[PDB]
Amino acid sequence: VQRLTYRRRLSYNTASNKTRLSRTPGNRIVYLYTKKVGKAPKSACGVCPGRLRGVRAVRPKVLMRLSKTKKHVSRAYGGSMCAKCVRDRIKRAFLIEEQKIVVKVLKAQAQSQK
Amino acid sequence: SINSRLQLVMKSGKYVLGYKQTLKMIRQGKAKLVILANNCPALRKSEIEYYAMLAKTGVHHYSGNNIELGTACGKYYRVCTLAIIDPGDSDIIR
Amino acid sequence: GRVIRGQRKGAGSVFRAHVKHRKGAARLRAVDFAERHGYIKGIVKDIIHDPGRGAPLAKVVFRDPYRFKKRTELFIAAEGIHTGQFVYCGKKAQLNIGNVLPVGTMPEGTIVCCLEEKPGDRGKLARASGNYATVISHNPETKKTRVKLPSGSKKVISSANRAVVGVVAGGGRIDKPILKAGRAYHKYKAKRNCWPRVRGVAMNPVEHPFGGGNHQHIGKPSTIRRDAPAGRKVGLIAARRTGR
Amino acid sequence: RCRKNTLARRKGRHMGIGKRKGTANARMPEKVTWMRRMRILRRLLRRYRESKKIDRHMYH
Amino acid sequence: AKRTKKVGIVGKYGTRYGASLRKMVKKIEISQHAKYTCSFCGKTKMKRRAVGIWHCGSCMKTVAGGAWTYNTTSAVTVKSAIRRLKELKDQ
Amino acid sequence: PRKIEEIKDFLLTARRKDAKSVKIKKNKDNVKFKVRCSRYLYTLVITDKEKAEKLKQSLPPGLAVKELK
RNA sequence: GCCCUUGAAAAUCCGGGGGAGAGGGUGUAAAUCUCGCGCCGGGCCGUACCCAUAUCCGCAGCAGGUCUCCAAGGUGAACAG
RNA sequence: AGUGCGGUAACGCGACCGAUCCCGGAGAAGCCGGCGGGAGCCCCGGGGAGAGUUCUCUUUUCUUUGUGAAGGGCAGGGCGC
RNA sequence: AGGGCGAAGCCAGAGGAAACUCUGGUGGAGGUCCGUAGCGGUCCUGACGUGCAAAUCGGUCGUCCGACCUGGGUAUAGGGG
Ligand SMILES: [Mg+2]
Ligand SMILES: [Mg+2]
Ligand SMILES: [Mg+2]
Ligand SMILES: [Mg+2]
Ligand SMILES: [Mg+2]
Ligand SMILES: [Mg+2]
Ligand SMILES: [Mg+2]
Ligand SMILES: [Mg+2]
Ligand SMILES: [Mg+2]
Ligand SMILES: [Zn+2]
Repeated sequence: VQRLTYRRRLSYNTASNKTRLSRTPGNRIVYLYTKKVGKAPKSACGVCPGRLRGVRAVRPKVLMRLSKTKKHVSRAYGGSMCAKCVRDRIKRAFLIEEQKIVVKVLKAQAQSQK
Repeated sequence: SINSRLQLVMKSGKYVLGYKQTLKMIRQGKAKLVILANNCPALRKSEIEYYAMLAKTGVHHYSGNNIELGTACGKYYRVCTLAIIDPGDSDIIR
Repeated sequence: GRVIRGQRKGAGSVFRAHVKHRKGAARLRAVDFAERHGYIKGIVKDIIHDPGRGAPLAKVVFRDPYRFKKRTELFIAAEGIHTGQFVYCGKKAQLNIGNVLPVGTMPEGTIVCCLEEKPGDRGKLARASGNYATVISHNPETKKTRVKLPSGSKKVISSANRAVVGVVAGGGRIDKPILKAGRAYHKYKAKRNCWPRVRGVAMNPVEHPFGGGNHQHIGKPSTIRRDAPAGRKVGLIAARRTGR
Repeated sequence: RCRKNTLARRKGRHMGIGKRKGTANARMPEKVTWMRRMRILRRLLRRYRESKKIDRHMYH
Repeated sequence: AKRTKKVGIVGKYGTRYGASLRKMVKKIEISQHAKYTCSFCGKTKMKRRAVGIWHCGSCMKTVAGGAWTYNTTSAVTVKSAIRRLKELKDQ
Repeated sequence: PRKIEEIKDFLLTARRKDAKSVKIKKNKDNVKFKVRCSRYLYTLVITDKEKAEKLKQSLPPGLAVKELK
């Protein structure tokens, strides 16, 4: 069996020195060094444990290269925050403001009464 | 007590358990009452509370936590929100 | 002869504290107009573990009331704190748990922790794990309050100085036996080089005052002056009474 | 020569008590033997259910 | 008592550490690994994450509690007192 | 490299300023048309032989057309 | 699953909230976290071989010591022999 | 009038103005077990090309039987959408 | 490496009026056992003893998921570490 060697002066098997086997057109198994696994961004909410959809999970210094559309999604808070947490933020932020208005109304009635 | 009057509603009346379904019942304008467990999420409650206000519907805050309410509907599962469409012969609705 | 283990811990070096993974200091919020006069509201963003500490902490985030900027703190978690809770603090703070307010406000019999020893110090007494202080009694003039510490002592304190209501979280840690030496090793490794401890009786008489002998005995009384030069002050220091 | 002998081992040969060094569990792990079975019987059951042979409640 | 008469959780430890210690550990060793009920959703998912910090997996509500129990007694008794005094102050 | 699907498209790519060699590989059953550019090596697979023979004439000003063997 | 252990920082890179501004006046503009193509550049130092029963350290081509990667068939539980 | 449009929605489409300021993410995480998918190698049954054996037997035994990165498509995994 | 023992949790079946208990599985805990590499260094009071060696060799041994082993970086210096 064809055993093989590392292709770089880094001898030690490390986070940096990860590999994979590949058959070339020359018909010799050769190590190719592999790129680290990128992660999708997690939500700005911080409770939803699941990572975001519609974003290319890639090593962050790549994002540079990528097009805008890969990096985000067409929504308010797009590619920063999961939908669920937006549509709860939305209705929360609305419902809160409706009660603030109700308390303002109850305050104004109390001033007019007194 | 409310547990007694519910018992009868669940037996004889028409009803619906859960938030996805009761919000659809209120939105239709069929729901005559809405029971909320006490442990219900605060956003959820206030949302429902507003939906009843728009549909001129009763909202009864249940004394117990969602496990107690589901127990109190005669289900082994747990229900946080429950709408009462048509009571059978109960006076749950006054 | 030798400088004894003990004298050596003062030079730091090897006996300094291990603090890489420690998440920060566990202070209180600094005083300001809002704290002083009203109450600032913040939310508990998360609850955290802090190596070498039995108490869990709480990332609590407020809004800086001068710059558009979300400042954050590390409170020691009052037991029963949780995330998505609000944490009000100031003079006009409501007397519920995980709510830092001056000792002078809060009534007698009120249990607190992370209690400021001197006003503005940012939380010094009773911040251990299952521990707390109790506000005894107030002297309205002199602006002073008496507080009972966990050691038992009944310290006098400025009524201005703050405390978080409730006890510290993670109580009863020390009810569990350790069992394994390993389990001891793993405790102190996230703290400092203080573990497997060798009895001065074991040592030769150059490295400890109890050392030497043909029998592992002390040879002199193990109680000792505290007007005692460092190198002898070993055993039971200034021991008022000694037995069971 | 090996291939010939492996064909003997297929027929059930050179496989008696006195040509075993490992424990039975080492030779065929009980867990694996279990895993096969569940993955069979369960597969049989959900094939039965999804042909309307057996109802929900029987299946369960 | 299917497998053991009287060790259960602390059968892991084998003979070691002495009978009293192992009996003493069994109380905690149980409670600390218990899955409690998240008084927030009501699922049985409150699980100690690290000392003094319990996390609901569903609720995602991390909760500063006891070292080996979601609630110490001390915490509970302190809670009620503070609630009583709060009401005594404000009226 | 880049494969192309329209005979017109390869003709447009061949007509650029940056282009050069437009070598032609008769594979049998295939007849490719590899046209190098600055960045990419465009190829075009033309399954018919007579259509490939027709295209052969349609390259413009005096490019290399370095047929491959 | 385990922890009275909770298990690195930073450079760098991106997303989102905001909306101060800018753009041309009905064929065009400013704009492209630019889409596709095109042009130009990337300096400095290391790069031989040994890496060990003979290129290293133990006065030596010394039974010692000295961090890693790859890892075929048979027998066999097996990186055992 | 015109700082792009599609989808109930998850989200999509080649581009789709924008400052100081703010929030977030990625960089950025322990060990151990179990199970699954993907490759490299081994194995088996055959096709070829060259071998060795041939006193007898052996459709033999042995070797060898390929496709880099980067793009595009599609399986195959996974989803706490 | 590979094996052994088989802790909690889980399933079924049987009994029990209940409390709960038995039987068969599954599950895979542990400063758990055997045992390789590794780390060590018991005995032979073996070899050697102007040695291979200014401490080595051989068998025999201890330990081998943990107070484990180990490279590089970094800290502590002489009545000092
Ligand atoms: Mg590196
Ligand atoms: Mg997208
Ligand atoms: Mg001695
Ligand atoms: Mg002395
Ligand atoms: Mg070289
Ligand atoms: Mg070599
Ligand atoms: Mg000897
Ligand atoms: Mg001699
Ligand atoms: Mg020799
Ligand atoms: Zn979310």
